Amino acid sequence: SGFRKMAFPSGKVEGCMVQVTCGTTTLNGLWLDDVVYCPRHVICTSEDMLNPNYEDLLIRKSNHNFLVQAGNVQLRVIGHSMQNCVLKLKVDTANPKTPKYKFVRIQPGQTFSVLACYNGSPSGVYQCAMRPNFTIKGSFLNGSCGSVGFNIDYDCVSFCYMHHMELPTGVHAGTDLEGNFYGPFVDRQTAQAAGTDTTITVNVLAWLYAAVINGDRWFLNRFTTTLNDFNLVAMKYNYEPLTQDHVDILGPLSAQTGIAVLDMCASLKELLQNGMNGRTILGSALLEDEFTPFDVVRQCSGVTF
Amino acid sequence: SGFRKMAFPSGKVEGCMVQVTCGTTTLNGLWLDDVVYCPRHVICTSEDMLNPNYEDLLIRKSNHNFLVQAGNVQLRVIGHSMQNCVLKLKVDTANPKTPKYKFVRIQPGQTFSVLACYNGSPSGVYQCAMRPNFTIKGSFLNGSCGSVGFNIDYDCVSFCYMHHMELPTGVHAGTDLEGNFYGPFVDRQTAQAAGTDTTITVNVLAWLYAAVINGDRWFLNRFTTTLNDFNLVAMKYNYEPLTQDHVDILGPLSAQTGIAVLDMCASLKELLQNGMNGRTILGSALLEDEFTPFDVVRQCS
Ligand SMILES: C[C@@H](C(=O)O)N(C)C(=O)OCc1ccccc1
Ligand SMILES: [Cl-]
Repeated sequence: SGFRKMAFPSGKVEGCMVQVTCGTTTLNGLWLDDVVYCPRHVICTSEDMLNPNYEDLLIRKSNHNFLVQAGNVQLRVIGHSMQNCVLKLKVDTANPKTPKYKFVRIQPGQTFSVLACYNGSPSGVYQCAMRPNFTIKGSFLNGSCGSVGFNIDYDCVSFCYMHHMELPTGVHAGTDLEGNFYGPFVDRQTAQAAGTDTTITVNVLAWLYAAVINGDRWFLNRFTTTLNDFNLVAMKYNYEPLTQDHVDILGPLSAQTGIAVLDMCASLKELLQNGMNGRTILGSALLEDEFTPFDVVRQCSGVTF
Repeated sequence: SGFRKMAFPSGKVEGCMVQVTCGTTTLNGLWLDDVVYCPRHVICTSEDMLNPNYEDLLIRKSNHNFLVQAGNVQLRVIGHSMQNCVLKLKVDTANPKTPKYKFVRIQPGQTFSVLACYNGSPSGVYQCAMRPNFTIKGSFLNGSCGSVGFNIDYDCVSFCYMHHMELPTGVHAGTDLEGNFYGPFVDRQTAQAAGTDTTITVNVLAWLYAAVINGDRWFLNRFTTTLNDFNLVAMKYNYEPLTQDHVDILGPLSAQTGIAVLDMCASLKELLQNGMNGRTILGSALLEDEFTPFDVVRQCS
């Protein structure tokens, strides 16, 4: 037993991380097959970032304007192109450590592991959720740009996130690996703020299932409810609406604990309207919403990669 | 900016994890150079759980009673010895993925990453502290024995923990990589319980310093305290005593924020008296005690 915020093992991604330098900007690249992926803003100066013309800035650049370093080894860039807000640098060598991977775009509410890197050196790994407002509550310092987020499904790495910027609230914004931003953000130095955030309902329920599986049971009760009834309380408390898709996804945890989702919803309705009355769940005084149902099944059944 | 429970990148440890089978028992081992380290309880049977005689069970094994698998490959055991509660199997192949490593025994309050493994394959990585009562609050299922805890400071992996068992309260006990248990525990299924657990006071102060560096000031107050009056209050909340060593260690966070260690102690006394009043600090509605002064400086600008 026990229940922790748990990241995927990061080894398959550590072997893909490189340093990319253009002018005075150094940040991180993802080296897969014979291509290095990084944020297009690497090619920008300070003056550029205010109103950047990336098309124009990039055609001006040549292959030797990009220094790609994998440890103490220089990669030769033999091509450079842009896809949305990601730069692709073709190199003369395929990464012999390239894992089985694909590029995936995640939905708000889904979780992933971030490998925080500096100058192409992996530094730390943590579990994040894509917030309903398309920010992540990350931990990033200067030089963390191009750090990536991923899941693992068997032996396949699904890359879902690349770090581009910090917002003035301390939350973080970035793209999928095809360069499409998550959320209404742009890669220019301008005034941007996250739409007010909301709580990921189906994840709070998954965490209450993890608590019950670990013998934290005090919050259970004789009551049940309906989606409509619950979603009226949910709307009121800035919780996401709970769909029938969400109730199906919790099916496993519902059956494996003999608590039906709407029975557990009855427990959540009461926690929002009353509080925890001085108590904790799994050593939190908050309702935790960064564990998906899959996360809870994986951690409590001992799934391996 | 941002503040997160952050583990070390697990790749250097992943390439060292193998599966060790003895009899019908399978758990994880750690393959470094030409040695595989694992909990010695792998050599117990169902009647040996309470009072195993390890020296007696071990002398009855040959090298070929040990099945060691590194992915698809079977390794060949050419030797076996016991050091305290750790079994060491000499194998004919050095691990080509062996990183720079050392073994270090940590003190209560220290943090490390755990690579939770099953059948020699990694499931996940998370951050832990050694509790003042020499347990860890891990996430471990049956088959996770031999999973290790580690720090990575500058390309070198310091192994500090190997998982041996779960106590009845659901907390975890294990050894250093020399096989010496943390705390008053033995590798026997005789009834054992941890001492009452306390909060790691120095770690709470480090985390309050991190909150200030990230632009939180709502919990600060105009008061200071003596070290003695602080300990008299804190202990009434099951807080660890704060020592002058603990004060010294917070020096750099004190310097970087311009808040004195004993001013921050006054803040903590007040937070204990009032709670958070529905507010949060760095995302938590509890006071977090699993970040060290060293972790806070490494993660903070
Ligand atoms: C560290 C450990 C030890 O004696 O090796 N220790 C101090 C300890 O009290 O472990 C519990 C125990 C020891 C002997 C008999 C029953 C239970
Ligand atoms: Cl230590």
